[PDB]
Amino acid sequence: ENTEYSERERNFIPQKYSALRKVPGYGESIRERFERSLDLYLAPRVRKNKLNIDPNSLIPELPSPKDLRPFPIRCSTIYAGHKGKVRTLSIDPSGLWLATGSDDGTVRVWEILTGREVYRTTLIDDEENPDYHIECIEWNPDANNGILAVAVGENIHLIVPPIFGYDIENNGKTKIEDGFAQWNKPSQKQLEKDICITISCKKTVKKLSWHRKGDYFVTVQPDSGNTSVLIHQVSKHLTQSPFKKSKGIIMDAKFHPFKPQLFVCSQRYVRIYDLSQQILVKKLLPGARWLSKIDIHPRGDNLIASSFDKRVLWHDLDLASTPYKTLRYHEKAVRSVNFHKKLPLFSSAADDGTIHVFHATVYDDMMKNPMIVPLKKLTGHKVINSLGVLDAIWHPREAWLFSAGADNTARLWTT
Amino acid sequence: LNSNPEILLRKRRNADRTRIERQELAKKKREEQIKKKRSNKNK
Amino acid sequence: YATVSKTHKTVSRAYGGSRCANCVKERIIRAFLIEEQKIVKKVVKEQTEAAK
Amino acid sequence: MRIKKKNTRGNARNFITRSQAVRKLQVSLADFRRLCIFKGIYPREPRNKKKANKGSTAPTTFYYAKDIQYLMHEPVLAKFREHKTFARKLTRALGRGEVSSAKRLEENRDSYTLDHIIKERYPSFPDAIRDIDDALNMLFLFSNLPSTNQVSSKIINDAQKICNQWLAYVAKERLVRKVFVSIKGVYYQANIKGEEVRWLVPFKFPENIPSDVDFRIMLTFLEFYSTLLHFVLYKLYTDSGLIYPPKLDLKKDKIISGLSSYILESRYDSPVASLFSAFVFYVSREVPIDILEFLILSCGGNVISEAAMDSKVTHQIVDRPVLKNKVAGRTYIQPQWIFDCINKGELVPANKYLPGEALPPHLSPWEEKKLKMIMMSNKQKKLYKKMKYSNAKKEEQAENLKKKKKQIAKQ
Amino acid sequence: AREITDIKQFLELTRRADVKTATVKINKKLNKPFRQTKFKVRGSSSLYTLVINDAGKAKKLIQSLPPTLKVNRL
RNA sequence: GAUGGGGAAGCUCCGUUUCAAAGGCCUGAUUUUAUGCAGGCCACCAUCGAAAGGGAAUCCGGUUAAGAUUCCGGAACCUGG
RNA sequence: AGCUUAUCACCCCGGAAUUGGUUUAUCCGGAGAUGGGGUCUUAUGGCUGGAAGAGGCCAGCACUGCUGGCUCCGGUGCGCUUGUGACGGCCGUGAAAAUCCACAGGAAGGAAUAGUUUUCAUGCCAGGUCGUACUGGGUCUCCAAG
Repeated sequence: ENTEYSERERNFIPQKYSALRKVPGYGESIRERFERSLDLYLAPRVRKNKLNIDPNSLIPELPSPKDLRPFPIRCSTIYAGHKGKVRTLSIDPSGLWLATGSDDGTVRVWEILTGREVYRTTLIDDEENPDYHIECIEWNPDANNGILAVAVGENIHLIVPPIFGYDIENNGKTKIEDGFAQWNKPSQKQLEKDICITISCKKTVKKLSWHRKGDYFVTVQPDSGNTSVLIHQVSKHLTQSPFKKSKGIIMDAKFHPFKPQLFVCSQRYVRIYDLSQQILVKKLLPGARWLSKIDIHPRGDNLIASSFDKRVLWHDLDLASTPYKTLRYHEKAVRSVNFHKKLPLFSSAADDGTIHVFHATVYDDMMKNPMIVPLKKLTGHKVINSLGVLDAIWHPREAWLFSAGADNTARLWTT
Repeated sequence: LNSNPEILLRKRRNADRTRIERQELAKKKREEQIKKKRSNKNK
Repeated sequence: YATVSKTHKTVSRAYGGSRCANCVKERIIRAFLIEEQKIVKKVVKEQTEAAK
Repeated sequence: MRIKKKNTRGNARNFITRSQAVRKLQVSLADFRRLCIFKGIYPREPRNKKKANKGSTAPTTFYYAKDIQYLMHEPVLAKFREHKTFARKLTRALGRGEVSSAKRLEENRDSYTLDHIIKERYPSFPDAIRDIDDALNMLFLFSNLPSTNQVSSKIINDAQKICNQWLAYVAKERLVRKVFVSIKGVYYQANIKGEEVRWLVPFKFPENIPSDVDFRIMLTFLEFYSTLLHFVLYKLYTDSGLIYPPKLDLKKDKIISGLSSYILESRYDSPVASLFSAFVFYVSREVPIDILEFLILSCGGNVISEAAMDSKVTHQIVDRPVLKNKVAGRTYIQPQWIFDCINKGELVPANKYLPGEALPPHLSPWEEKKLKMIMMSNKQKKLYKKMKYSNAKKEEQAENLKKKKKQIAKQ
Repeated sequence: AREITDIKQFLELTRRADVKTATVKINKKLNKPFRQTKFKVRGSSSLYTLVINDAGKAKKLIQSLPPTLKVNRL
C-alpha cells in the first residue's frame, strides 16, 4: 500500500472468499479502464524485440582452466612477523632469496622455501618519519653480481649483502664502485648498512625498473614534469633523460626486454621511445583513464597495462593503439599485474585482497590473436585501510607467485 | 538471439501528479459550490 | 569548431571557455565580499531598528 | 546547394510536436484528441530525442507527420466546426427568446457517423474482432454504471442493449471456451471465428464514481465503441443468418430484463459448447443469475430463474450457508462447479462441490562461470548481471509460494 | 593517405574482403643498402600504407594475404 | 524601398517605425451546471544593394584542332541526413 | 593525414633597494624582479605516408615502344617579394550582417529477457542552377632574373 502508482503490478490483495455470495463488488474497475484508455492513446508506442536467449549463452566457450594446469591454487608460505607493510617485492634472478621493503625503514630478505629472515638492513633511522620511506626495491637481473637496488626517498641505494658469498659480492661491489642528480660514495653509516653507493635526485624515486643488460635502469619521478623519467647506468655513474620534454605525470617506465627502447607509461598513455635516437616510436591509447603499472611480455610481442580505476587491460603491439581486450572484474583498484618470465602465465593484483592468475599464449610469429583465459581466484590476503596486495612477483622458473600486502605480512603462493 | 517482436509502451509520466491535482481540484470545486449555495440564500 | 571535441574547446573549469581563470578568481572574491557586506548591512539595519 | 540547417531535415521534420500539431490543425486540444482517439493515433518516440525536438532537450511528445496530415482530410473535422456553429447559433436563439427557432434548428441538425473511420481503421472484418477486446470491456463497464450528470441515461441504456445483444449472440452460437472469476470481476473468453476474444465483466453491484476520473474521454471511447460493436454485431448476425436488429420480448424484459429478453431467431462443435446438454439447472437467489444463466445457456440447456410471478430439473445451484430441503430430485452443487466444469471441459465430478463443502482453490485457465565472466565485456557483463537478477527474482515466485504452502500445511 | 605500423591492423584491413586490390611497393635505400618495401591497401575513408624493412617480414605478410585479394605489383 | 498613412484633379511626391488589431515559441489527463479552449514568455516588424567586403571544402601528374583547381589517373577536404 | 616543435602569455616557491632584468629602439619589478620549478596557444620548421609508380636528366635497340641508371649531401645576406610574434608612438578611440562557436543556469530524462547520453572511431547516401571559348593617346588590375 505504501508503494506509489504505476508500480502496483498487483492492484489488490487476493482474498480467500469462502463463498461466491461473499464476493464483494469492485470500485476500482472504473479506474483500471480509465488508465487503460489513457495508456492506449497517450502512452508512447515503441517497437522492440524481446530477447529469449539462454542467460548462460553469453559466457564465452573458453577452454576449461583445469586443463591448463599447473597454476597456483593456494598459499604455501607466509613471511609473517614484519614490522611494516611490505610495499615492494624483489626476487633474485636465481630465485633463492626474496627481498622485501616496507615503511619501517628496514629491508628484509626471506628465503623462498624456508622463509627465514636471513638478512636485514636499515635505510632510514626515523622509521616513523612520514616525509619519505622505502619506495621500491629491485634485484639486478644480471647474475653473478647479487646487487639489490633500494629506492628510499630520493636516495637510490645499491646493496650487496653477505648472502651470496665473497666472490659474487666482490664482483658486484667492483661493478658498483667503478667510477675512478649526483653520485656520492657511501658514508660510514651506509657502509655499515652494506650500501655500496648512493644516488640522489631532486625528486623522490617512486618507482624503479631494471634492464636485463645489468647496467641500465630507469626511475619515475612524479610531480617533476620534464624530469619525470631519468635513465641511469652503473657502469659509468651517468644519468640521462629518455627525452628532452616529458608531458604530464608518469607512473611507471620499463625497458623493452631486448629492443633498445624504453616504455614510458604516462598517466593516460603508454609511449615507446627509442633510446638510440630518442624518437617517439609509438603511442598506446588504453581504454583506462589512469594506468597504475606497466608490464611487457618476455617475448616482447604483447603488453599488459593496469589501471587504478578498476581497469586491467591487455595490449598488443601489432593489433592497434587500443587494447586488444579490456578486463574489469576487481572490486578495487588494480595495483599491479606481472607477466611470468618463462611460463605462459600472468596474474593481477588489486587492493581488494584477491589475486587472479591468467593463462596467456603469445604466438611468436603466427597471425593469430593471443588466447587469455582465467585460471583460479586466489584468496588469503587481508584488506586493510582500503588496500590489498601491494605487489606480486612470479618465480623466475616455477609457477609460484610472491605477494605483498598492507597487513605487514608478505606471502608466497604455490601450486 | 531470435528475439520475438513486440511493441513496448513508455511510462506515462506525471500520471500520479495529474491524479493528485485533479483530486485537489475536485475538492476545491465542491467546497466552492457549497460556499456559493450558502451565500446565494442570504441575498 | 563545429566538429572539434569539447575537450579541446573547453578547459575543465568554471567559466573555462570564456575566462582565463584570473578574472574568475577576482569575481568570486568580489561576490564573497559583496555577500559579507550585505550581511554586515543587514546587521547595521537590525541595530538601527533596535532603537526605532 | 547552400548550407542546410541541422534542425530542418530528418527527425526534425519527420515528427511534429504536439503543440505545433495543434497550431497547424487549428483545432482545440479537446477536438484534436477526439479525432486522434477516433483514428486510433498514438505518440511515438524516436531513437534520438534532441534531434527530433529541434535539438532541444525537453519532455516533448512526438506524433507522426503523415498520420496528422491524413487526419486533416477527415470529414469529422468539418463536422466538428458545423456542430460548433450550430451550438453558437442555438445559444443565440435561446438568448434572443425565440424557443421555436431553437427547436426548428435542432430538428434540422444531424450527427456525424464514424462509418468511414472504421473502414480505414479496420480494413478487414477480422481486424475489428482482433481488437474488440477494449470495446467490449468499456461497454460492459459502462452498462453497469449509474447515470449521472456527465453520462446520460440514454448512453448507458444503449451500452447495456449492445452488451445484451452480444451476450445473446454468444449464447445462441455457444462460442464460450474459457471463463474465469476474479476480484476485478468475471472474465469471458469466447471464440469469434478463432480470435479467442476475451472481455471482462464486472459484478452487477453498485460502483462509486470518484471525481478524479474524467468521463469526457470515456464518453468518446464509448461513442466510437457503440458504432464498432453495432457494425460487428450486424456482420455476425448476417453471417449466422439471424435477423437484425433482434427484437426483445417486453414480457420477459419486465420479469428478468436480460439475456432471455432478446428473442433472436434465424428468419454444437466443441465439448465446451456441449456441457450440460439437455440439462436444466435451478439457480438460487444468492448466486448472480445474470452471470450463471449465460454460462449455462451457452454451455448446455436452459435455466430456471429463481424469479417467479411475484420439477423436471436435474441439478440445483445454491450458495446458502445451510441447505434448505435438498429434494432427492435435484442435485445440489455450488456455483464453483460451473466454472471448474468449463475450465476442465469434461464435467468435473460434482461430489467435490456439495453445499457447505470446502471449495477447492480456483486456478486461472491461462560452476566455473564465476571466472569465465572476467573475459566478458562491460556491456555483456551488465547484460549477464541483469539476466541473473531476472532469474533470481523469478525464482522468488516459486520459493515464497512453496514456503507459504509449507506454513499453511501446518494446519 | 595515412601510415600505420600495426601489422595486424593491416592484415584485418586486407581480411575485410571488401577491397578489390592491394599493392606492394619495392624500394631501395641505405644507412649498407637494404631493400625497403611498402604495403598499401585502399580504405573507404583513406589509403593505408604499411612500412616494412625486413625481407622476411614482407614475405610473411605476403603469405598472410588471403587468396581472394589480388596483389598488383608496384 | 514597400508596409500603416498624409499631400497632390492627376501622371504621382513625402515618409522606413512613422500613435497599425504588422507574429512566433511553449504547456494541458479533454476546458466540470459536462466533450464550442485555457494558460506561460519577447516586442522586431519585408526586400534590393559588393563576381576587389566575410565565406565550407581539391592538390599533383598527363591529355586537346581550341578546354583545365572543370577533361582522365591517384590521393584529398566541407555540409546535411 | 600521423609524430615532434612557440616568441609571447599563464601558474607555484622565492622577496629585491648594496636597486636588478633587458630591446636596434628603455620600459619593467614589494601592484612581487633577478633566480628555481611547471602549463598550453603549434602559426612556422624536422621525419613519415601521398611518393617516385610522377616529372626531369642520360643511355640501347626497334624502326613503333620497350628496356636500364641518377633524380644526392651542403654553405650563405649591406641583394629582393611575402607571412608571422611582441613593440614605438599618431588622435580617427575607431563598418555591419549572415554563419559558427563559447559560458551563469539546473527544468527535463536515466534500470534488472537491451535505462539515458554519442562534441570518441569506424561503416552508408546525397550536394541543383548560372560563366568557364578567345581579345582584353583613347578603363583597372597580380610576378618581376642575372
